[PDB]
Amino acid sequence: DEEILEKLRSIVSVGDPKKKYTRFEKIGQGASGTVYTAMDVATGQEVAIRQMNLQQQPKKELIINEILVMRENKNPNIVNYLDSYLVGDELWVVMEYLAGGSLTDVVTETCMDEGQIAAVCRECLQALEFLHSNQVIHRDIKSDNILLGMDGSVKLTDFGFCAQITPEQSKRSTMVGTPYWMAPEVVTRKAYGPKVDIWSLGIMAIEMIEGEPPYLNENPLRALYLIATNGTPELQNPEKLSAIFRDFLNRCLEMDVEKRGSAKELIQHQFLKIAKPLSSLTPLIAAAKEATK
Repeated sequence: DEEILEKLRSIVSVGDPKKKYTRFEKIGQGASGTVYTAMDVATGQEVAIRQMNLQQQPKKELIINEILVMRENKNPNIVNYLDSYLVGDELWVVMEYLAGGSLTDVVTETCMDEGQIAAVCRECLQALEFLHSNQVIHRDIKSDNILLGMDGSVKLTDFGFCAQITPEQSKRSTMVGTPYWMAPEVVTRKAYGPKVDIWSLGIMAIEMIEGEPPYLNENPLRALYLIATNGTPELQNPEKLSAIFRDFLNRCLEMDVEKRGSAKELIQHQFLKIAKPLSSLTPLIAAAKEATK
């Protein structure tokens, strides 16, 4: 634990963060830590700050991994990691703040059209292709981890479950993902690769169509069994979708991992070419935000 502290203390910026931030509002208080929105004194930028008491963090290596991965894998489609501070055993992680909530708010409060869905899928695939090319698997892709700007910008977040692979050890076996969004091979085999993120993107697409991932109202243990034994999930109203969207979904949700599209391949898919401008999402984001408070 002392070593963890020393490692963290090499990573963080020096001193106390309060020099820097004005106007803390508490928007969250989980097991993960307490989350504030705040304002950067120098830049005027609005930030989201996570405060953690390290005494009560069970798996601190995960936090170090999260910061190190985020630091070295900056991308326009990933929520920007800005800075970190350590004051005694109080750790602060500073992230950029996106004022448009999450995709979850949008899919549960509004109805996306295919052009809007294509835009979101494209932006997510941009993040995934970058990560995968860098040998990083996110492992917990789902609408809650897709954050939005008021302008329609789409960004991936939460690297607390991510994995770094290598040519020597190119597959992982740990089950860390949220069950409704897990690829079947995670439970059926003891090895999976980057394409688990592609499956999860497909489930997210289903969220955007139907408002929920398949089996949501089943016990998570049961959903995992159902995922593994049913395979590619079935839509309620397939006929209502365009042929090209159905094809895109089939490619994300292929049971055979070798046949499932890779992010690089999917970026070329013609479904993404129907994407509306990202600002088309702004009215949905506003409506969802109002609905949620």
